[PDB]
Amino acid sequence: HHWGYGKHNGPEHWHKDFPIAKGERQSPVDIDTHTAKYDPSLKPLSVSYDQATSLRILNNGHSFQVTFDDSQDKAVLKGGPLDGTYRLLQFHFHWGSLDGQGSEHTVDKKKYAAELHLVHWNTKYGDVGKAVQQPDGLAVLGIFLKVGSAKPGLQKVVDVLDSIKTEGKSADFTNFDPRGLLPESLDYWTYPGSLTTPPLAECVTWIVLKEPISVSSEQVLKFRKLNFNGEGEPEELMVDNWRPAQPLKNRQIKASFK
Ligand SMILES: [Zn+2]
Repeated sequence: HHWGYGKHNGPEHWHKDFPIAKGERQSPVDIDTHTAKYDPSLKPLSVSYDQATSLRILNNGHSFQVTFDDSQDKAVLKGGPLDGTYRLLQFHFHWGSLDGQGSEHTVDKKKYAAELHLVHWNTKYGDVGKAVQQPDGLAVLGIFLKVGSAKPGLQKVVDVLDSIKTEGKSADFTNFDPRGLLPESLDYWTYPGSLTTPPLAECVTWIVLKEPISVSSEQVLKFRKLNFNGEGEPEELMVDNWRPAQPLKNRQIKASFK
């Protein structure tokens, strides 16, 4: 039926409705750290999030997402491997049922407990709908989560999750500052890829940060209490909403760091 992460509608099925699932530049991938190429022509990332305006938090039945006002250049990503200015639209997470799985990207086959995606779109295309049709339309910042110490800047998000437990619930979520989710270092790997959910469009420049952030077990536990289902349907916990690594095919992963 409609796609998801279950036995009968999960990632191994998606190609029937979205044939680009078997394409040449699909995501995520395993990052082989010994095969990644240091590229000294890569610039530092510029993350300018001081003027970010968050709007809403929403359970969309496959993750939860925080949406931002992208009507002007408030929260932007520039530099790195990018040409031009990319506006922050939303962030969302992927996570597991257990601490040893949950990330989409892996590093030398290592899985992390979760993965944070900050999705940005190239302002030269005027709106995000147009941007997803272009090979350089989106830039997604990927950040790994490991279980350890708590991340204080994540707590405002975990404390509102009980109010968006089921599919289609949303809530006002203003004045959230996404800088509190970033690691110390902005060293990164980058490669051309795709959205990791349908429609799996091959429009993404991936920027995956080397340094994970730490979250506590109590914080990740709250993610795992969300539901895939709508209110009044049989309860199905929202866990393991990650798509496995795809073949690299004819691509090179570049590193910003030696
Ligand atoms: Zn994602």
